[PDB]
Amino acid sequence: SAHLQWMVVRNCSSFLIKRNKQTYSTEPNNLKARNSFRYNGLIHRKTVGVEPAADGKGVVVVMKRRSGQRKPATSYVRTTINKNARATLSSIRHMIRKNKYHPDLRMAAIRRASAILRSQKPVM
Amino acid sequence: SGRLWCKAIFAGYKRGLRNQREHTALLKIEGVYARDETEFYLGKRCAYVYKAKNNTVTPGGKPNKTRVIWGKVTRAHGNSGMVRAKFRSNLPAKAIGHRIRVMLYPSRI
Amino acid sequence: AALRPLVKPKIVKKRTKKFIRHQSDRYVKIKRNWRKPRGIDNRVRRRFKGQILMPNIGYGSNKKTKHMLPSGFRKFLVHNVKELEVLLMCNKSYCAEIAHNVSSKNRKAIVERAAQLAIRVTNPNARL
Amino acid sequence: KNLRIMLKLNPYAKTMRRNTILRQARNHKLRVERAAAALAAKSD
Amino acid sequence: KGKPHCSRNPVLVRGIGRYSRSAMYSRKALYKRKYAALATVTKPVGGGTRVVKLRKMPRYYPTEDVPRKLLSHGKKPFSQHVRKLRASITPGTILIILTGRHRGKRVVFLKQLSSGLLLVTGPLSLNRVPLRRTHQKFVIATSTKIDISGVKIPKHLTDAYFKKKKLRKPEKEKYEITEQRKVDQKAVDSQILPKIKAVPQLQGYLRSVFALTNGVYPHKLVF
Amino acid sequence: NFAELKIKRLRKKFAQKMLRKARRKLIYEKAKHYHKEYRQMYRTEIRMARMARKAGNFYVPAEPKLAFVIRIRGINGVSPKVRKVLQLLRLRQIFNGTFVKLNKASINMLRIVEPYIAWGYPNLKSVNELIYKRGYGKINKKRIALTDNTLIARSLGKYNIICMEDLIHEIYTVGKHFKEANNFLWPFKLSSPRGGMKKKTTHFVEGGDAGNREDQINRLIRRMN
RNA sequence: GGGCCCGGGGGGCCACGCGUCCCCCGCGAGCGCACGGGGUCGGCGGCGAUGUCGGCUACCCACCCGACCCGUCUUGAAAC
RNA sequence: GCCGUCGCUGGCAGUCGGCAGAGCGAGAAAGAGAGUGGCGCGGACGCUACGCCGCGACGAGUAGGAGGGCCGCUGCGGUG
Ligand SMILES: [Mg+2]
Ligand SMILES: [Mg+2]
Ligand SMILES: [Mg+2]
Ligand SMILES: [Mg+2]
Ligand SMILES: [Mg+2]
Ligand SMILES: [Mg+2]
Ligand SMILES: [Mg+2]
Ligand SMILES: [Mg+2]
Ligand SMILES: [Mg+2]
Ligand SMILES: [Mg+2]
Ligand SMILES: [Mg+2]
Repeated sequence: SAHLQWMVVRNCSSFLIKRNKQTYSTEPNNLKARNSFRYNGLIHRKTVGVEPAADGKGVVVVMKRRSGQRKPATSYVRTTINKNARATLSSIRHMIRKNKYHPDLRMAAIRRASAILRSQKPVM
Repeated sequence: SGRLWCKAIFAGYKRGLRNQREHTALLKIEGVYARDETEFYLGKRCAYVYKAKNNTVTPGGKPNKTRVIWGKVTRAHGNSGMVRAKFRSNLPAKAIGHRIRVMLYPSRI
Repeated sequence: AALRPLVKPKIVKKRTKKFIRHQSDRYVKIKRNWRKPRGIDNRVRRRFKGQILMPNIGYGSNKKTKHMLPSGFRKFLVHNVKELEVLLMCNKSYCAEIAHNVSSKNRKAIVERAAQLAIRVTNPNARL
Repeated sequence: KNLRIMLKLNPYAKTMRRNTILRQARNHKLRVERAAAALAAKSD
Repeated sequence: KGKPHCSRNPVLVRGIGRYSRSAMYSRKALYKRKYAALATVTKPVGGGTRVVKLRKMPRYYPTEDVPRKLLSHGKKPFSQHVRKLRASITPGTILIILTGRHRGKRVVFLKQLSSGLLLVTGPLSLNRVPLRRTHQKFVIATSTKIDISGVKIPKHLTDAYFKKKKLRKPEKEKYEITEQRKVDQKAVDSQILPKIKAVPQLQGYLRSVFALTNGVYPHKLVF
Repeated sequence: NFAELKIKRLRKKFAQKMLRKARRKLIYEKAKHYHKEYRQMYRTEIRMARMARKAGNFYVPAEPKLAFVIRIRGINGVSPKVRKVLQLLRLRQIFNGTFVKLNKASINMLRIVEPYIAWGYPNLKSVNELIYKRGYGKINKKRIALTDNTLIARSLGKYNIICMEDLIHEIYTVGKHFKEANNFLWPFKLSSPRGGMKKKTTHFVEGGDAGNREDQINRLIRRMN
């Protein structure tokens, strides 16, 4: 279970960074890079991940499908959204709220998508 | 033109006999030799004005060597017209026995 | 024109002088690193007036501004670009410091990436 | 020292104070009226 | 709906009315005054029409945001503060200016503006101080007064009139006395000045400058 | 349907507002009654003395029932008996204040700590200003400023003490529940006397400060409260 | 004096529906001001590119107050 | 005001959202109970629970005991 798996990795993980009085987690599907039970991208049945597209255009939204929990190859569904800034967030907002897919990650996903999009603008 | 400040002397710091509280200065003001004549001065501005080597900006003027530490009179001290003053920085000990300016503002009359 | 923190409160230090070890001014063999005096007659230990001061938890810094840099950020050492992307979502409160032992070739990539992500770098102009 | 704080604790303080203010102003007037009568009587 | 009526409870002191609850109840006649129990705009388009959203969602969200503040009371903006004035500063009073380039010059008080700053005049022909604003804490009010009760000061002389106009530098930019200011100076001066000359030697007093000299101590002398 | 539930919510809120409104009138009228009571007590003693004097006799007023005790000595070098009695009075710190209801048991305790305390008989104004400026309740073993009447009502309401005026009335008149209302109050933390002291190391009658100074405690209380 | 300051024949009340039997004789609406659960201004001014602005601490120097050399045994150490 | 300790063996799993309805600080036990008859698609942060938050009191120390060190040194297994 998620709680059992958190108790094994909360302080022992190859993704754990403890430095400068700060703690970070570098695993995928962690929307804040935060060593937290809520934001851990590995232990929950459902997780939300936002990443920049392989080309610097748009974001890739990752959702964990329900069935294949023990099958890493088919576990994650990737969707590339390369619309305008407001449209991208609206898609992400709906993919979470309407589906009730981790509604508590809604703003974390939306804040991460804005940060990735803002990064892809020309550097001044 | 003419002088617009009262002549005060930086007598010393606030102290007992063997403890010195540098954040408060004791000011002797000319002509104020009773505790009841200090009421006019309470809350008035004080200015330790001095000169240095390197030029510094001057408000409303061009750079020169004048410098000032500002302060204000906070309360009377003793029975003989001394007042306690507090400055934005503690006064240097080299200023003891030297002029401190006491302004006529903030005016309460 | 540098990146600013989310907030910039006033930093208050109860003390700014370092605590120098007792008698570290009298010998070269005594370094200035603090050591709790423990002699029976030690006048520093007994807190005599006008003597060297000992550290104690009372000097502790405000939890809200502790470890905060003068710019208002908090530093986080990074050794490569991958370590830099953790600060993506805390870029208004934590800046990046590139470790000393990162070659000049690798600094440019880190410094460039941090500019894209709006992460502040404390030593961007080093090893140029 | 804070009127509205006192009323949250003792609402009757407001009545007491109003009576005092009115009683003291009323009492002050009489002393003035009684003084003027004597002064005019002395003038006579 | 009825017209507003002035408060029937005259203020005894701050926060306390003259009349009690039951006294006010009768005064208000409450015995007989008993009582018992868009976001979208549709438009045509050359689909035919669209439901337009008045306000659009943010297109960018910062990584972090600050929380709201707890609510307080009594912290009004400056424009709503109540303006105070020393009882010694009455219109026509002669004030000594303590700061600025005009420090030590004796001027004539005209009125207090809505921001609490004082309006004074030299007059310009006696000490070269024009219609100018000054702060009451930075003047000494003397006991010498003139009766300007019959002087009409223009109503357009407000805080906004005297507010500095920003000058942009890319060399410098020089303040220029507007023609309206000169006209206003003569309008006010032409009334105050004859009243100054009625008092003997008063005009010479306003030309002189205040200073502290040997043995003169402010706490000892009446102004 | 939600309209029916909302009405139930509004009606419940209305009931609480009315219960609050009626409780305000209770404490408002309680204060009005104590004011009359205090006036009658003050006027009664004067009337009693006047009639004794008229008849050529002496009216001896009742020995005071209430005392305010102040600790005026530090904590260094206190004998074991004094140290225990000062903790029982709850004067564990210098310039701490407490009310004590007087009787043979307590007057003899005050004699033991005589060199360490200044005490006397407080008047009504002293009880007022003490409890208003420096009144803290002992609620759940914590020191809570008495900034709300609900604080008093929750703890002492079972004894019908539900407002500051009831608390002042219980203390001043030494009511039947003085013990509970008084122990509820935290020891008053008073400031150093503004104007100094005469000599803390000798009795009041000797020109010092220690011991019983009777009503002269009020002059001290003004300078410390 | 006390009896909600008993009963009969100018000034303040945290009195103010009524059907009644009778001791005695459960929701009105709003609006506004604030001594009201810890500060705000919906207030301003001056200066700024080659000599000036900021830099606690740090380097040197000066001054005022404080200040005897540590470890140790010891009732007691700056200890002749 | 700030730091830490101790205490409340205190509060927070309720982020229960358009399969929605925002409360449980309040003087005084126990239900924001269940029923049967008489346009918009929106709503900050949080929660490394070994975490986060609140409130109150307190803080000298040799010999000595204990706790915590994202204090420091060298080598081994894992990991980066
Ligand atoms: Mg010893
Ligand atoms: Mg002693
Ligand atoms: Mg005094
Ligand atoms: Mg003795
Ligand atoms: Mg010396
Ligand atoms: Mg020496
Ligand atoms: Mg030895
Ligand atoms: Mg020996
Ligand atoms: Mg020794
Ligand atoms: Mg010797
Ligand atoms: Mg200790």
